[PDB]
Amino acid sequence: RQKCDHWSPCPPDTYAYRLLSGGGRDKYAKICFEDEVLIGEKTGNVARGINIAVVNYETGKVIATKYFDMYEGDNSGPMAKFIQSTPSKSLLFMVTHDDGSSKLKAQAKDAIEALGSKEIKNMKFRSSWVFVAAKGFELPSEIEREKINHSDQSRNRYAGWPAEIQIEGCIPKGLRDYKDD
Repeated sequence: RQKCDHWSPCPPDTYAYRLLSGGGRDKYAKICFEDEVLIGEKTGNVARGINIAVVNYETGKVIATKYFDMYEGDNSGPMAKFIQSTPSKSLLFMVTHDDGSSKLKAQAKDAIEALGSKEIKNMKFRSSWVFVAAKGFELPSEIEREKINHSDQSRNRYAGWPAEIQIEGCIPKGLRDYKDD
């Protein structure tokens, strides 16, 4: 058994992550980091909307976990502010549960796209979405960092919702190390 129940073991000096979007209304989104559930049913901190876990890249410390309902309220503005306020050398993990698109506004999409999102622009009602971002450094090109799955009547795993999606990988811890010569 590997950290985050990974298919294969992570190489040494790497962070293990596993992101899971919600699957309809009964299967909840989950964010696993280094074998610890940051957001999920288990920690009682997952809800409808975009669920964000923020980790200090330098220390591996969880700095913030917060969800933003995109179906009720006006949480697009607060979400954009929350993202922009994250410190440099941070990892951001974003997963949808149920819906993350209904009231998703341009300012929030611009904040997520500025982090490297190629799919937030394509968000539609009830689309499942998972995303890994680095603030103040570049993630290695080979890790799976993003996935989207749109609601489609002919493919929907649940009556009214698309299938849940997952991403997993290993992030090297030494991308910003102060090296010798």
